[PDB]
Amino acid sequence: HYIWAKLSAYHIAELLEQEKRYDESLAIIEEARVIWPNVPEFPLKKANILYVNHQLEDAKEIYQSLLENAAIDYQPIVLYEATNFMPHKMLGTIYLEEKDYTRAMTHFSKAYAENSSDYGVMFQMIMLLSKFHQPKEIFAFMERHHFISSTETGLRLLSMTTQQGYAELSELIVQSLTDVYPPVAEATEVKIATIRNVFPVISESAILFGIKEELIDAADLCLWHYENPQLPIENVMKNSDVGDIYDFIFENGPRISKKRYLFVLERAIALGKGEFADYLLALRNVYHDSINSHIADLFFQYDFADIALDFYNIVDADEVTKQGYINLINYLVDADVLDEALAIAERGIDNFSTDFRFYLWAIKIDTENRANRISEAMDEFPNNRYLAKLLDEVTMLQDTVTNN
Amino acid sequence: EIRKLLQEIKKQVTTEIKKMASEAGIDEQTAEEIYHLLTEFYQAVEEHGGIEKYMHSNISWLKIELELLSACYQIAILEDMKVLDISEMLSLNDLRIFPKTPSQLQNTYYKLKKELIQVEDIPKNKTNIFGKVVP
Repeated sequence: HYIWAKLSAYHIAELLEQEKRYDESLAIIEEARVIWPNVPEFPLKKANILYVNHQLEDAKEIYQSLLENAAIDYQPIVLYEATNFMPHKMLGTIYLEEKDYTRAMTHFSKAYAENSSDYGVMFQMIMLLSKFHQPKEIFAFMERHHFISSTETGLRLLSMTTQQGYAELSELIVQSLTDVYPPVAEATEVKIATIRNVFPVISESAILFGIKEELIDAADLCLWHYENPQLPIENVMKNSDVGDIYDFIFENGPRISKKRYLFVLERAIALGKGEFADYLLALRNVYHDSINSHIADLFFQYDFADIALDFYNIVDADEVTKQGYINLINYLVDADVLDEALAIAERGIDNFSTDFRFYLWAIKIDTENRANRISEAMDEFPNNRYLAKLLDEVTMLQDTVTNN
Repeated sequence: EIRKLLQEIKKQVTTEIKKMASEAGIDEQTAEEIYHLLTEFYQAVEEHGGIEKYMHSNISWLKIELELLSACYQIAILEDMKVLDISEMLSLNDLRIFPKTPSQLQNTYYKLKKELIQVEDIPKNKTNIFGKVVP
């Protein structure tokens, strides 16, 4: 019943979680939940640890409990949004991942009402509105709810929309800003114009400022240089500690880290720069044959599944990534190929034995053995309540019809 | 009613226990069997070292622990108690009769009843993703 201890335990729980020692961290939380049941910051962390560990239904249960719980009178000790904004923000994020767009908007809206300055919920709402509505309608929404509180806020929003390819929205956003420094506006106009496949012409100072204001990165410069060789991109890139990227892509120079290559490729894929992307793909030979698994995931991410499949078809299964299994399982299930999908889900259990999603896919797919698939999952996840609720459903129905 | 009885049994771990069950409408013999099974388990937990030591050993379940689990579920089920309620009640979250989680108790009861395991000591234990050949 002392506040220094409750916070001490939290420093520890948080420290362990940051070191990705989630099992040790959840142990601290469950101990805390017993000693200090009113402190909501502990359950809020279980939910967050559970979220990243892909046990979304267990996280949902906790977040939902943080808002309006009748059993515990949650009184925060340091994070006073533990029972308001943060549960709404996560529930909105989960419901979005679950494609329940209506529920996602409801929580995202509530979270924005609580804290109106979180670029996280704004980015998500803007993207969620992109699912249905047109840019002029979305900009009306953002103006209506006062998203753009300041010029700096609008720029931070602008870095997001420009990288997503929202040319018209970005155009609406920047034009509504007042007294923007001309280098900043020029860089934004060029970025919007590049989305529209307009020939890029940008001043040397605008590039220089755009890098410093984190509105322009190496991928942008490479795309622009590829589109327009008259640009002074090499001198800028060499001085920006990314000269190697320029040398590799354009000057037959030595290899860059796989992460950097895929960075430039991802931007090309994201902006719909097919000519540039094909050119970049032509450079993959110097990497290991394993590089195609990563390219495959990249293409699948932006919903080029056919192109992604074509890469996955030529990758050694040893090199297919854990997300790749998850992509492939989802693809096959949509193609009504449950036999092959189950085989990969099973494979994921063998290779990635600690990833909740694979056991859940087996349970979803293997209908004949569902109860057994659930029991196997519980063996690996003995503190997951969703699995336990699933078994009782099957177990109660069987045990009622067989016994009577 | 049954939940209150099992608590007093665990506290002891002789004549008094049979009287507690009879008052709450529980068969004295079935209560007597649980008391022997629990004491044998708790002694067995020390025969394997300490409670913390046993939990970290490669042995997940004990035959005596498995005997006690199936004994406890049977007597509780006769009281129209739900499986999940027995799981939580016997687990670390309630009576701490078993050094196991509710998911663990309910799963192993499922394994016992569906005969997926016997009542013995249990231990803790150029090709595509598609399978075709990459030229």
